[PDB]
Amino acid sequence: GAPATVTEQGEDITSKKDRGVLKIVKRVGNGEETPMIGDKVYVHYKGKLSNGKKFDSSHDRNEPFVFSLGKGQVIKAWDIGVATMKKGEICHLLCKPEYAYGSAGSLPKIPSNATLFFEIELLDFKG
Repeated sequence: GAPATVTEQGEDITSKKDRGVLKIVKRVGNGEETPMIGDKVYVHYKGKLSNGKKFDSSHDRNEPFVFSLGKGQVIKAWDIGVATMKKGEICHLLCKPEYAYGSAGSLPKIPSNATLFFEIELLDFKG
């Protein structure tokens, strides 16, 4: 499935090159610009545990997820991953626990030491 395909074929976009955040571009975005640190970014996402269990989607309530890029308002994997995206891009990200919810997890949805999969669409970004 999607998660396994990222495991086998995803690009390692961590600076440490520890396979903590693995990426596949699924739809190419617009031009060359990526968001700046501090930008307001608007995304749609579909989130699963690595075993395929859906835990959330912004589409269920048609409500884009909004955050300030690089501010730690989201899991490290999103600060890293979304910074690499162009407007209109869809990617798949696979996120080791060290770049997500670590040993604590986020119960009830996210167990301790969970690797998470996301399909993310970068809808827009603003200053």
